[PDB]
Amino acid sequence: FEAIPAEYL
Amino acid sequence: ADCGLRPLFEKKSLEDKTERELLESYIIVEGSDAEIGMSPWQVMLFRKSPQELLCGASLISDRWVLTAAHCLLYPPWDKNFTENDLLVRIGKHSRTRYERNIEKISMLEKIYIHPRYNWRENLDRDIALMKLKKPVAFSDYIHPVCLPDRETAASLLQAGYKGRVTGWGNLKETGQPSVLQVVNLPIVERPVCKDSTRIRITDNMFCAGYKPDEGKRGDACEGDSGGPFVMKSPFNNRWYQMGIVSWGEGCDRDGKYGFYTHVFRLKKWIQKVIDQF
Ligand SMILES: *[C@@](O)(C(=O)OCCCC)[C@@H](NC(=O)c1ccc2n1C(=O)CN(S(=O)(=O)Cc1ccccc1)C2)[C@H]1CC[C@H](N)CC1
Repeated sequence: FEAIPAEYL
Repeated sequence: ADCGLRPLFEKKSLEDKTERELLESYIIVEGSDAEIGMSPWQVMLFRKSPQELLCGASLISDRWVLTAAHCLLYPPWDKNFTENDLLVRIGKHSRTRYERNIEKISMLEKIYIHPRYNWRENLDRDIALMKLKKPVAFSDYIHPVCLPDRETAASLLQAGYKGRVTGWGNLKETGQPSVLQVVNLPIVERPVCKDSTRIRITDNMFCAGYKPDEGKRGDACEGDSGGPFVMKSPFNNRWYQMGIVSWGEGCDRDGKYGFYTHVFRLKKWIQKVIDQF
């Protein structure tokens, strides 16, 4: 999985 | 509403590559790659940490996602996810890449599970609703599916009629696709469904899939749970979500069928939650 935007994790 | 009419197909009077198969019958293992915008209501349930695909789901309005309760709560496997454990990814095609400028990620505000969900015995009433923190904006790739009314359920939910299942689940029971997969499957006679399993089946479920003799095959598999089983109404040409991928013994085994939550039978509960929250 490609890292998703930090503003969610 | 504007539900069930896809921006890239119905709105432009374009047909996808296999919808004819469904309409001709009206009277994911062994599936194929979905076309872009073919299931704009498809949602991915994604775990924050570790990052992984948990289940499928569907968009039924700007704020509401529908999925299987067992995707969130299944005590036998010590499964019990809360709002803060999950993210919904909407508008996706690729299974693993972050689709910049295309997909939208949302946090959950509230999770509602059917009060009489039967995880102890047979997954009866395997349904849950999730309220998004903020409304999602529709686009060519993001659009809600319709929920059936009594009359639509009555004329479409018939043995032999084909519905459609989509998801990013495994391709074999025994890898994973790069893009969303799609497969069209016929609804099966209740007797045949009952006689294929030792599990007690209720009126809140229906099964689908090809019989060993039919030559064709296909089924949902791991990673597909919670996703939509849809049919296209020949009357108004809108897409309706008739079922939710619930359970199945293995994937695509001869003599076994896929079981789906019967959305219409539980529609009253759906309306209550939304009208109340
Ligand atoms: C579905 O994809 C899922 O939830 O897993 C996603 C993993 C993400 C990568 C999955 N559904 C289940 O596993 C479901 C949940 C409880 C168990 N099942 C079953 O399908 C089968 N069992 S059982 O214990 O074998 C029999 C049973 C049935 C009902 C109640 C109790 C016991 C329960 C998939 C599994 C593969 C299937 N073809 C599609 C759904």
